[PDB]
Amino acid sequence: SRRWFHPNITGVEAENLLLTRGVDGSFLARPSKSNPGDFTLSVRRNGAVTHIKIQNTGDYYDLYGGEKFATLAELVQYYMEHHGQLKEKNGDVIELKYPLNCADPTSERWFHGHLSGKEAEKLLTEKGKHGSFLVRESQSHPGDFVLSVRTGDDKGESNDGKSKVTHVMIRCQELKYDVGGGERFDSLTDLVEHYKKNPMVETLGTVLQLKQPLNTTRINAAEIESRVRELSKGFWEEFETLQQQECKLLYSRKEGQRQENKNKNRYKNILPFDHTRVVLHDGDPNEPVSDYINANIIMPEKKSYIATQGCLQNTVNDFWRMVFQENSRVIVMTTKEVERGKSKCVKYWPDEYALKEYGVMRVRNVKESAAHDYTLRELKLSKVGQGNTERTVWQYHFRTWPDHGVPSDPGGVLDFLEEVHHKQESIMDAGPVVVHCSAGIGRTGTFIVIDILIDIIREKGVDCDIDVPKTIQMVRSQRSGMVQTEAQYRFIYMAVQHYIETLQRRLEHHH
Ligand SMILES: Clc1ccc(-c2cc[nH]n2)cc1
Repeated sequence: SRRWFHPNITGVEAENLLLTRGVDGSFLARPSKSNPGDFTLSVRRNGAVTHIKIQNTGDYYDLYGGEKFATLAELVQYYMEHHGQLKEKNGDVIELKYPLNCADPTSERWFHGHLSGKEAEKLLTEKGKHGSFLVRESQSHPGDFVLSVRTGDDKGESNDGKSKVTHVMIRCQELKYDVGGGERFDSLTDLVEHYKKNPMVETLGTVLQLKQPLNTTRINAAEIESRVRELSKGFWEEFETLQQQECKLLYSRKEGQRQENKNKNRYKNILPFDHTRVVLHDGDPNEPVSDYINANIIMPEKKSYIATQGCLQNTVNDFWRMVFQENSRVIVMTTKEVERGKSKCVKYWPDEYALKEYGVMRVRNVKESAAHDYTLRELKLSKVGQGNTERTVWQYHFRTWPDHGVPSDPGGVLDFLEEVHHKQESIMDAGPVVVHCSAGIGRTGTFIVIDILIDIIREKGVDCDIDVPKTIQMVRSQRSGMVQTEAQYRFIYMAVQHYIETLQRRLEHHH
């Protein structure tokens, strides 16, 4: 689980907790109160506490005096299975041995805090199904909580009486929680987990199975403006609830962790999941391992994507092997080659009108066209020795994304993605759209999620269901950490709103 993240704790509270309820090797992580994208790892050692800063401006989590990570949970797993790996400024070793668990329930999907019983019934009546549940505050008994559960036959329709809502009072007595007998638990989370595993039964047989929380994030796309107004007064709480679910996604990354593959990775701990990695065939027999690239297939769940990193000097040939094998006809690039004086994506294309060989692959730059926010390069890709393999690959290079943060208006991103979409759709049997640069998780995830959400509205028009955090979770299950920050999360909502709003202007302008 992810109980070592404390969403609402001050530095002084962090110290107190470690000193009175922890030991040497106890740790926790907390967000900074004022400056978002800043986090702190607090750790006890030698009877004192040290605080280690973690920064995220949109590309990765950067731990001072340590490494860069795709998620906070991947960071914690790495140092809990690797001792003496984290070092102080002095040079000494910092051990993360014992998570210090949080009781606060405000980031759990099942917690509704403020709710009443009839409101909860109508919610579960309308949006909920067999085994749907929530926890809420009591109105008769101050300090207590209530667990509310729908059960019965989902097959049924109409108001037949084949389903019901059951309410179970939860008492809180000196910092512990219980359902009126048996075991006393240290947090609501512990209590919910236990009765999720060991469901309560009623005197007459009904089993109160806790199968899934109630969904409160799905909206009709035409109501986007109302949700955004409401989240603006919010976006942080919804984001951090989504982040709590990242512990479910620690899938294996063994092929990336192999010796033979180590210097094919921009950052050594940001790696592709095994189950979705792009596998390269037809390699050099002599090369020991010719089948690896730091890239994943992203399938929405008819257009698919490949999310990948900026090339290294020694992976440019592999990048073109991938584009050729997968039959990709469109590449999206989300960084300048250089930002803040550091290399972000190596130049892997020829100058305009020039021609270059990259291993067995040949590329001609036919023509570049400059737009306000991007440059388009018309490339032709073929295998050396075989003329009939030539196909056009169109490269869309987004150039105006800010060095830190996100753009303050989404129009340029949306016009860009609309043009990428029409090109892709013009080409019979095109393979997946390649999206990259930097570590290939932050901007890359943001552009893919926006594209997925807009495509639904392109198909089904302005009245249809969208669910931003649920989409991000499904994409995060196919590459680590897709969408990095609160500001990117907000930006996604704003882009959908802008899209909906222009689409309604067609109808206004018509009448
Ligand atoms: Cl799959 C999923 C993950 C997270 C949420 C959520 C609900 C409130 N915030 N985030 C909803 C669905």
